[PDB]
Amino acid sequence: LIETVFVKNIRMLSFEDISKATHLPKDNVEHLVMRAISLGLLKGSIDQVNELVTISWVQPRIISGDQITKMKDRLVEWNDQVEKLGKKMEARGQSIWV
Amino acid sequence: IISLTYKKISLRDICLKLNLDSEQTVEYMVSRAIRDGVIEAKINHEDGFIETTELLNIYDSEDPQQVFDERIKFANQLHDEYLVSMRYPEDKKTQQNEK
Amino acid sequence: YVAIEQVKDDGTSTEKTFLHLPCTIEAEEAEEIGVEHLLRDVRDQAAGGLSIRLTNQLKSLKGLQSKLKDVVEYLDKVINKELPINHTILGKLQDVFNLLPNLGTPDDDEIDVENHDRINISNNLQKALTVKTND
Amino acid sequence: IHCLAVRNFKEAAKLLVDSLATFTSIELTSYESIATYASVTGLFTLERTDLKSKVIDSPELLSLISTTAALQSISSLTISLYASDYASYFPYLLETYANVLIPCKYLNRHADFFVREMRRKVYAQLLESYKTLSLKSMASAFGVSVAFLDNDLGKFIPNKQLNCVIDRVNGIVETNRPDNKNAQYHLLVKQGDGLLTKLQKYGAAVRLT
Amino acid sequence: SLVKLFTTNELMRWPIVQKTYEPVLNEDDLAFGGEANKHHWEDLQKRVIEHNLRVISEYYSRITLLRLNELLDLTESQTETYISDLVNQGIIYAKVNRPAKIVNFEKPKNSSQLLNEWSHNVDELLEHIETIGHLITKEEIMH
Amino acid sequence: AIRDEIAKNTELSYDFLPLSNIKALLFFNNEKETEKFALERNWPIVNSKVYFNNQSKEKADYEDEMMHEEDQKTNIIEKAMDYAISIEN
Amino acid sequence: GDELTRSHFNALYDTLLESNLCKIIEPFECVEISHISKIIGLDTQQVEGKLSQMILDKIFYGVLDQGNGWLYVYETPNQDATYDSALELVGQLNKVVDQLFEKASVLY
Amino acid sequence: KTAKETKMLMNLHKEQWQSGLKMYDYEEKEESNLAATKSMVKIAEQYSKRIEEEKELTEEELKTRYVGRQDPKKHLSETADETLENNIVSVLTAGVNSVAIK
Repeated sequence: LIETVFVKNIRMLSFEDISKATHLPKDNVEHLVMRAISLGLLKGSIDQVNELVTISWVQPRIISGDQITKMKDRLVEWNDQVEKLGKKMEARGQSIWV
Repeated sequence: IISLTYKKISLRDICLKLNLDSEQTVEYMVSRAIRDGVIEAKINHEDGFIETTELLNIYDSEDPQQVFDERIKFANQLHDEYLVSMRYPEDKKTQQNEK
Repeated sequence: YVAIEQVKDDGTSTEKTFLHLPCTIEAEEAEEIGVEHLLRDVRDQAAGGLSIRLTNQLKSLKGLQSKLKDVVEYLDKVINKELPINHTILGKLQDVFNLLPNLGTPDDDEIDVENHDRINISNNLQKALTVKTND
Repeated sequence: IHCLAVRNFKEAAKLLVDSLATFTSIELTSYESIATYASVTGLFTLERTDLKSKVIDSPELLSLISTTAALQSISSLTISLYASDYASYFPYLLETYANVLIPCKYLNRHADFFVREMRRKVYAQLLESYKTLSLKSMASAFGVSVAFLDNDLGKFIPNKQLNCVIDRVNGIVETNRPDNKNAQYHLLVKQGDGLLTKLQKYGAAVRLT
Repeated sequence: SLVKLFTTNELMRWPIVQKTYEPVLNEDDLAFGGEANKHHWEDLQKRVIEHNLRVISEYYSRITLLRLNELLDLTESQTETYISDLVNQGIIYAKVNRPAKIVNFEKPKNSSQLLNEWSHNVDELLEHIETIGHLITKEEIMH
Repeated sequence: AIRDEIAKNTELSYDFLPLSNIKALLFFNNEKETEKFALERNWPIVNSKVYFNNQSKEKADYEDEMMHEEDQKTNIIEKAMDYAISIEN
Repeated sequence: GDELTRSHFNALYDTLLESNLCKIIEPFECVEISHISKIIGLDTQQVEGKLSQMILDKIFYGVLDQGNGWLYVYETPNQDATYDSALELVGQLNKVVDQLFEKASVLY
Repeated sequence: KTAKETKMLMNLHKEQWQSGLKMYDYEEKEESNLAATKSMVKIAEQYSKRIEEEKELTEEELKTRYVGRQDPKKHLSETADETLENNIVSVLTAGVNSVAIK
């Protein structure tokens, strides 16, 4: 459960998919998630008006070659936004940079 | 004006009021009209009423930023206008002989 | 950097290392009045007028872009040059992706109303300067 | 009397309520007439709150009692509005139209202005207290038909005090009133546009001259 | 075992807790063994349910009322009385849809409050990446 | 021309027309003309029901790729920068 | 038989209702209008009439949805304070431009 | 002194620019909006007073009578400019932060 949310860049996943992932019925999953908050292994909020768990905090998982690879992408991706923006921002108001 | 007043109104009621021939004829003059967003509604013929498309509060929406943008430029234009012009009489007065 | 002595816990012996401490400048009062008097420059960033902070906005971006690159290249070097896995840097980067702002938050909708307040007071203060010039 | 006679009923409301105290009989339309007229101007202009203080609890109107028929008809109307019994309001409206507005010369011409306003003001107060009402329920209370209600309200909506739309099919009258941030945006943008018009006109003029 | 259960936020199912300590500590002398104190075991119910109630407001921003009656293990009419009591005392703050469909735990937010949390997120990021860069530098020389 | 004009209008109105309604409104005389026109408008007919849902979303996607464009939407960064140099001229 | 008794027993009526009304509605969201009648001991038609009058007075200002038979009560609605200060500021600017032109009537 | 040393006396820092993408809280933007506007309402009454007549001879006479000393027109302009400048920085930083990060 803690692993499945981590690898996803999406930080909310429904219970029903978690039910599949942990191989326990959906009655038992809701309770387990209440306990996950208590421990503080996950933190977030619980909505049963869509049967969702929306996390805001996830424990760092163990370092593996696979996961590193995901890290490398993410910071490459952000790096392109920065680049795009600074050049556009240069042009507009070229003359005033005193 | 009728969409404004009645939010959800059967084509039947429209037809009788303004004398318009039948529910099929009114649908055609209205369908054209809403493309252009005059009336601002959407037709439901599979139920049978026409339902006004609300925008309600537009502050909540992002409408005011565009309003501002224009106005700022108008203010800016008057300032430059003041400034070029103000100098004009002054240049004349200095050069002429004074006591 | 301050020499600290700590078990590097990985199956490696006690390691002695130089851990970064941020440092800042400071000046004694007695020196400082004289520092200021020597200096008289208009500065790359002084936090002065509009045009000065505006330069800093262009600078601050280019700052970040170089800064992020350093990270990407370390990640290559771990699996190509076998730099020791430092679970600590990678741990900090997890906190960056985890606490990351996202869009479709009700926080966007809040920023979006705020945008409108900031231009609207600007607009009115623009209009007021019209009256002063006209005077 | 001047302000009353003319279309501006704003100044009239003020001038006449203070003429109650300072009534001078000498060559002027009787005291009984003045008192009735004050109430008329009261109702058109003044908010529900502002009617209570200045007209209902107005010490003079209570001193003069209801003796003349016209005074009674207009006074009773005032009362059932505040008390919000809307079983007795609409019968009183019919009475005031017959016996007060039409025979007074001044209010023969303003009969139209006054009765259209009263219909809008009562309906506005009831809509404010309900997110939603039925058409049958609003009508039934008044003592008018569902058909009758439907026409009379659709005159009043585009003039915009009622602030409602009517779902015919569901029969609901839903009420949409802004009270938020939007209120403070409209007021600002409109006033500030009125100011810019003036800057342009005057600035451009002085440059030429 | 008893005391530590009630401090921790773990859900405490009332007639389960009641049953387990029932033949031992209800029968344990003066505190629960007294004649008046036989009714202090029943009153123990309120106490248990109110700690769970408190924890769950925190955790669930939105929960169906129907569900909440099951977990606390109570009669539905009663639970609702108890939601009102804790909101009245201002311990918790809640918004109750009376037909019993949804119970919404809502503490007051304003615009400023939400934006103030976000302002920090931005700043905290920039500091983290800065610190990391000096630590990249360190490891290069150590290798 | 008549058929094209109505088709364009009816996108905004709803997503679904019963097979019989398309034929009636646009003045198709045969159901052959109906299913032909739907293909040219990028609407499949599955179970005798059209499906305007498809083309509307797809058109928005394609439009977003053009180059004119930065100034037409007007970025938040863009809005500020213009006003700042308006002042600093 | 005593007009004073009547006057003050009607104020007593309404006050006694208000003290109890506050107790029912502090958990808010959306109380049923039926649920009110049970406690208060007044009929469903009587609940509606009293409640409407008090909405207009603005002593708790809510809205009543009949379609669901619920009373939602609202307290302190948000409105731009920044803009409240700006309305008085624009108001001053408008007088000022009329005066300025009047000064500038000497050019003509 | 040398121009190597001058560089050292001022000191370049990375926190000059890091402080430029730090976004201070929004309670503080609200306060500035509120405050600056209210202040100029007060000196705007005084400004009405300034220009009521003011066109009769001898400039010195005018400055004592209409209190053109400690000039209210000028003070209105100053408060206006500072706030105007800042509110433009405030929009400019917030727009850069939001796209750039995410």
